[PDB]
Amino acid sequence: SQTCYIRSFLIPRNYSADEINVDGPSHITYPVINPVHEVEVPFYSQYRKIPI
Amino acid sequence: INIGNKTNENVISFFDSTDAETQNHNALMKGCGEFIVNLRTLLRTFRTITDNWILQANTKTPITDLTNTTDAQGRDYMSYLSYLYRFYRGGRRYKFFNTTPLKQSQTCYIRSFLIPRNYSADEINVDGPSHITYPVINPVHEVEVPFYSQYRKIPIASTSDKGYDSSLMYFSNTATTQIVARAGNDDFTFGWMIGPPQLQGESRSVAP
Amino acid sequence: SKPRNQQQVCPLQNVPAWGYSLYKGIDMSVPLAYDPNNELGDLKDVFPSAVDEMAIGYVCGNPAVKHVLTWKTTDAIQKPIANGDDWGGVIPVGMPCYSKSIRTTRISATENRETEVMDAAPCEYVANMFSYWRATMCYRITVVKTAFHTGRLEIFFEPGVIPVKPTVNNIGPDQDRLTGAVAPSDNNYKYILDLTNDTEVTIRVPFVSNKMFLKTAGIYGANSENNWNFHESFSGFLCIRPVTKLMAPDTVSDNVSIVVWKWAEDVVVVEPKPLTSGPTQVYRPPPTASTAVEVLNVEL
Amino acid sequence: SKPRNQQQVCPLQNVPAWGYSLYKGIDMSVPLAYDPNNELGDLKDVFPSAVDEMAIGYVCGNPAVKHVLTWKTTDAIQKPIANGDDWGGVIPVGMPCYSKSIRTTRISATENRETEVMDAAPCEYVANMFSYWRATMCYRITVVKTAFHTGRLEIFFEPGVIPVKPTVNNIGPDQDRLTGAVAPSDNNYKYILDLTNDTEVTIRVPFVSNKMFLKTAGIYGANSENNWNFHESFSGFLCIRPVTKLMAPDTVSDNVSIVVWKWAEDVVVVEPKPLTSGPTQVYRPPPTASTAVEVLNVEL
Amino acid sequence: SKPRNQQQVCPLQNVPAWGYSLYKGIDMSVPLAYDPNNELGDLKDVFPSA
Amino acid sequence: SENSVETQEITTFHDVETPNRIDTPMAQDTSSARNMDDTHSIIQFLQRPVLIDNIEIIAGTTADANKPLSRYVLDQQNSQKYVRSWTLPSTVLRAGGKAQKLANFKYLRCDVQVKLVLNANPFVAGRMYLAYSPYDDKVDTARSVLQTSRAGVTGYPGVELDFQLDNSVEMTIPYASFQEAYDLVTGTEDFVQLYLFPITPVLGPKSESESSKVDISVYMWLSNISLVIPTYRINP
Repeated sequence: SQTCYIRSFLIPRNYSADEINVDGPSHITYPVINPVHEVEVPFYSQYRKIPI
Repeated sequence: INIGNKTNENVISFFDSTDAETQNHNALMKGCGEFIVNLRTLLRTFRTITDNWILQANTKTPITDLTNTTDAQGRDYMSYLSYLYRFYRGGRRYKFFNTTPLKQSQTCYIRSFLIPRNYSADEINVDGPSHITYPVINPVHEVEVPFYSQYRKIPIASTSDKGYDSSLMYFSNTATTQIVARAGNDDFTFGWMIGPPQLQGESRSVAP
Repeated sequence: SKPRNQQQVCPLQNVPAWGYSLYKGIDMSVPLAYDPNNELGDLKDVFPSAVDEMAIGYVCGNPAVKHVLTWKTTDAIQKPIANGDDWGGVIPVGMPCYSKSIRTTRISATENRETEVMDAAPCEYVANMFSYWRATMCYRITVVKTAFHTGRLEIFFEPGVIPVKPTVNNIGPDQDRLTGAVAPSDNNYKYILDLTNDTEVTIRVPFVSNKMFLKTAGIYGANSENNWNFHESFSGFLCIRPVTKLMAPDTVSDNVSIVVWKWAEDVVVVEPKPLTSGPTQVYRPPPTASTAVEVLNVEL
Repeated sequence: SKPRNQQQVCPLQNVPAWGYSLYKGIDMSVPLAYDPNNELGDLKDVFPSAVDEMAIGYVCGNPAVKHVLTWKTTDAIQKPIANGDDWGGVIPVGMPCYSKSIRTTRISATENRETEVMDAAPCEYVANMFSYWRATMCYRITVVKTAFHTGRLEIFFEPGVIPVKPTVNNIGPDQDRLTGAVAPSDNNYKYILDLTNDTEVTIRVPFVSNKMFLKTAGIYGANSENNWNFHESFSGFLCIRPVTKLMAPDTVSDNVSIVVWKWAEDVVVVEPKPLTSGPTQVYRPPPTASTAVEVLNVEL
Repeated sequence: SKPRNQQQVCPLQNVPAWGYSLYKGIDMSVPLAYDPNNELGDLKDVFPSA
Repeated sequence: SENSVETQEITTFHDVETPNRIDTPMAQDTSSARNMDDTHSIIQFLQRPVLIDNIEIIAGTTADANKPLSRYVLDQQNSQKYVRSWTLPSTVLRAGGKAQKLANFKYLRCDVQVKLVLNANPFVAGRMYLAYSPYDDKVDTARSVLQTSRAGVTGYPGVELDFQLDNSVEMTIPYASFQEAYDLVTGTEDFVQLYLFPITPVLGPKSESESSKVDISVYMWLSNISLVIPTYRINP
């Protein structure tokens, strides 16, 4: 009785839920026809390397 | 030293370590990979213009019932660069993502057609170049409108002339709510640069 | 004549519109046309320019006026022009926006709506699309003087944190810290223009602050609460403060004008999404001040 | 001897009949035959012509009579032939239709049905399929005279808006504006034929009106209400009005005939859909006037 | 100009993410980027060892 | 004897024979109007500058001519304040008697030149900006010049208009329409619509009975023109 779907987006690191927008590079799958969500986040950083 | 004025233009510079164009390649090769140059390339990426478009069942709906609304906001890249330019040429690719609570006692399908711009529902025919998908087996409607115009270029929000290039008509059977995304086709490009209008910030609406 | 199948089993994944947000790769959009080889012509004889009018080297290379200053004999020396501009004498170097005006309407007897309205240089207007930036800035400071106004005017860079005043709804610069004899201008990069016969100057400021890219937040949501992104977005500020006071006779007027232009060369950007906490909403001016603007929200 | 699979995962979209409305590209229609290489022969010895009988250069290059005029001694000079044709003397240059006849039947005691029936030149009949057109028109005006009729006859072009009379169900031309001395013919392109021994003339009119393509609406739904598409479809009109009056003795008859032929060369069209507000319904003549015609509707 | 289909019937198995636990082979992960040819640089000047 | 088809400017005839035409015995030259001026073509005639407007500014100022450019435009009532509005090419065609010299034509492909002769005293400063915006009163409200900010007004194409440095500007407003070859009969042309904005207010001594004037004038003429189809009408 529903049409299940999955989205994905980008946030920069460690922001919370509401403090970011939604129009960005996206991806969408439909788990009735495709159970695997195949997503790769790129490396869009200010710094050349990141400490933990 | 005399009483008068000259122009004597001076491009004087601050910090002058290295050439600028050389460091920008080295900075993006370690931070981006991707090197964004031309804004023509951003009219090829499908940014979602709406999140929900509840279409009433069995109605031939033109997209101009949504395009007049969603060219104001500039949410995508087509309507955000509708302010830095005046003319455009090229067709608009559309993708439709189904988000309907489907029902098994029906056979859901999706049509699409052509109307020229800004006509209403009943004042056009239906036999034209079509496309059809079935959202039980294919949730995405992959449609590209060509550029069939009388004029070589089109200004935004023109005069009382109408029906001077072609756009989409969207026909379904059931009350399908969807996602709509768009960008221009392979030969879609703006031109005739002007200066940009304003922007709108946050609207937190404090009480006093 | 009808042999058996020799090909292996082709594996499969059902992904309609795989990777639609990329400007490269063959896309499955069906053309509603007569010919599959539907080819529009080139850009000949269509747009009446021959300049490629969409490259960021040309879009952000478009000069726009930011500030119009009023430099008086009342104003002191070795102190920037504090005019209620409010930035004015302290122009932050950097590509995204730094100024805002607040529109206050009414909803009920005790509730209002404060909508931030920003100005937009074409260098600023592109940067709202992208998240992280890196650009060699430019500024063309022009004195609007008569034949008789003279003087010496100083523009000096300063890298790093800009002095500010957090308020309830906006950030203003702090001219208490840029006066004196408490902030000298003897070690900064500077230019000392002469109002005798020289008029204009272009002051190119390349990009130097300890990071590969700054942010494009700017002034969006910049207040007493949330002002980390405003500091990490500029690499400092120019500052126009006079060395020698304005010498003007009684015939000519005591007010001259300093017009600050702005653009950005060699611009590179990082991500095609807005870093701000809101979509790219373009401000549409209402017809009457009692009417409000529709607000884009974040549900899907 | 049975190694593992080395090919990547082939991505997938389930689109049966992807892009079926295109004349190019391999289509998945299964032949119900014995041989997959089912090859009919060429066009030799089948159709008794050798001319390629389907190119638009040949289909629209087919001459058809549009008007038959009656030019009298009663009719004045410097005024087009107003005969109740009703177009007659004012032939609109352009490829789609411009005329219509209205069939009025009965349904009830107070309701009728007015079905528009159009004539169709072969240049007109192709243009109903397509939406936007561009074509170099042709007209072969022939005088049907005796050996004794003489005179001088003028045909002049006029670009732009055709003078009209909107009525409740049709558009007629307006001969009040084309008479005089209120509309001269001294600056238009013209041809002054001579009825002494010259008979025929072909008047090729190339395509010039401020747009790349006109429309193929023509006279469909052209009335007092909806008459924008009629103006934006022609680039003006020819006009046959006599310079010098017909000189005929009492032996020969006072009526001569002017037959206006029509075709279109160098035809190019834009979209394969009808621009009209109805499907391409071909008018089938009813056996008895009390019977009506089935009407195609727009639901799916 | 629009001939009939000459290719055989391609057989099929529906395996999303076939063999994901291998360090070699082209993987179907969608990049959330602007460019499909998203290429970071080499290891020069990043980590202060060689 | 059979073939009498002769050709005038745009006009052809069809007679039985060449109708026994007599003419001058010898075409001897006469009075010397050819030796006093060369003939001015109709493409040469639509390249003469005309005195259109004569704008005087006093600072002042009670009037709207020295309201400076607004930094922000928050609502359409408080639109951007300007000096004059030229709605090209419908201004340049009517003035200078040009429209009574391009009558009985149909289509036009022009480029409008604009020059500002400026003449002010040395004791007065200020700066203006001469922006043009195509379809400025045809497009939707937010896209016009009169609704955007000061950075958005100046970002439009134009030229600086400083007093002491510039006594003349040359701006080439292009053929900036979507329709090929402007219509004339039943004309509603108004494609590019020019403006004149003051950026800084005009400055002078605040004591009056001094008369700090500015006195701008505007010259316009067409260029790269092609005038093609003959008709019988025209708009008055």
